[PDB]
Amino acid sequence: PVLYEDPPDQKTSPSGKSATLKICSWNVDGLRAWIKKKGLDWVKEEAPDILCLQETKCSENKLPAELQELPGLTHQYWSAPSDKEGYSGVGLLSRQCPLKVSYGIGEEEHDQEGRVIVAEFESFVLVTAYVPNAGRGLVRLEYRQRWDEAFRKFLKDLASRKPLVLCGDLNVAHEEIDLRNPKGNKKNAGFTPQERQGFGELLQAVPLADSFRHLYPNTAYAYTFWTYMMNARSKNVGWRLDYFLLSHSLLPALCDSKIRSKALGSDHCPITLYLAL
Amino acid sequence: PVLYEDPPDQKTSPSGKSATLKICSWNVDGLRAWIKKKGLDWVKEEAPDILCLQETKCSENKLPAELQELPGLTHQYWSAPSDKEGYSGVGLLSRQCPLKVSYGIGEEEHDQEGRVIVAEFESFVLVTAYVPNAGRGLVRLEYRQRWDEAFRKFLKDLASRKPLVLCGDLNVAHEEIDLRNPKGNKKNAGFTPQERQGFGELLQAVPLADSFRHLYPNTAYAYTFWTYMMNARSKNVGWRLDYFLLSHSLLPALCDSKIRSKALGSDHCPITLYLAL
DNA sequence: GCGTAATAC
DNA sequence: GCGTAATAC
Repeated sequence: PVLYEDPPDQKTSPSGKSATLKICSWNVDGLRAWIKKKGLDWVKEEAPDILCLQETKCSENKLPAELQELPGLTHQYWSAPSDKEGYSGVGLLSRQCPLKVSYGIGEEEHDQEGRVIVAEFESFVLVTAYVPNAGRGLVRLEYRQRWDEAFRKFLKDLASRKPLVLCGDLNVAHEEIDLRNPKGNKKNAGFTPQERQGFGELLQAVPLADSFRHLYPNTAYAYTFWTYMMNARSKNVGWRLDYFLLSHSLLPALCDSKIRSKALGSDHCPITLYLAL
Repeated sequence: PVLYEDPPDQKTSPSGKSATLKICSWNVDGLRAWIKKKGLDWVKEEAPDILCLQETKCSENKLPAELQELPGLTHQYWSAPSDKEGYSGVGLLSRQCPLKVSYGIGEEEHDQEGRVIVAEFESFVLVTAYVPNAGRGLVRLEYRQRWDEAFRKFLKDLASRKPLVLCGDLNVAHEEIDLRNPKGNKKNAGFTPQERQGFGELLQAVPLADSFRHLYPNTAYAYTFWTYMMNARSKNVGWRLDYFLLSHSLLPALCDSKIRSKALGSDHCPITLYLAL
């Protein structure tokens, strides 16, 4: 059906400033099978300054050896669930050394599934996240609302002291333009009133801006996730669940927020952010 | 390799008393696939007064309709994990109505996985259990030891007021005769020193007697579980993990403790107990 | 429900 | 590790 071709990368700030930092985020949905699907040859080409991975499904002991073979991303940090083995998990790889690296959001109820790494750098503080899925039948919908409130107060406090960049799978399509089939999904995980109101309260509270919508407020059919079933990806029946939210003070540095719709290895695709620090 | 033919059923007490009650236990390892594997036609033939199922892997909402089509086992009771969906789970079906039915062992740490049903009858109190597996690599070995102590104090208190029958997957081979390959499994879940000492402390504390060993103290190669891998069952490379433990006062009623080595539908086989109440 | 990656045992 | 039954998403 309908198509989307991501525009060419703009590497120049609105004030003419050239791009310094290139961040990349990707929900790999199985880091080991992603590695097996030649996913790591792709990021070697993208050459990002920072790499954020979500849904690694891989305890820190089982990490493949080819991760230690990325000559430009040697500082690697991982978070994993306390108990469950092939579930959730996030990772943050960096070309430069972070000043401080912290894990989780400071409330033990939400820190048992390895969902958040916080990497503080010189000019800003990066946060990569993998928000809990409300799940089919919406069993975790009530829990998800408790998470969103505590995650918002956690982010609001970080931005209080330093410019903030949130990134990763946020497991919500903000608006009707952010998914292919809006009407039939008002009662499904990812496009419920409560999840969408929560994303809205996030932008308003810390505060943050959706990078992609700030540069392309009216671009439709631009998705980051496609269900493996029903040939969803070949038909571009997708969802935009992967984001880059910036502090308002960082918008003069924003050069481009990209969506690599063609990169394989996962039921998500990578997203890239160009900043000028 | 070596073989085992379960002897014919003895339905007469040592004191000449005839059999009243016929209990049956079976770790079905997937109640729905077990039903699909014609497992329920088997128990219709066995015609037991009570049926105990372990590792149902089936929440109470997803129970098949053919369970309500057992005309001789209409009183059905189920336990399931609080959160995990296709994991653990035990069930107790009965021809007669129990006086009281309780769930779990009275300590919330061990009651979140649906492992114990307690059914009090007129002459005795039946308990069916599915003991936590220490797991490959023995991650739950320390937890398993905490369970065994609390499960023993729970059983010791039940037998304090009524004769007791424990049954189900106890996830331990007591002695070297209770598994095919004793030497190579001293460091594996099911035949560790700690698990075996725990089973021993159980028999001594409440107290209880292994029905099968009381009637066949020297019968080897008699297993209830066979790994699905390595063609373990066709080679009788097995483990005796499924038991019937009685209060000492009930031994004059014991007629026979059986092992149906030939019944399919699971990587465990059913066990049957004949009592004369 | 259906595709895929990981599980416990 | 390998067979099988169930998972989350």
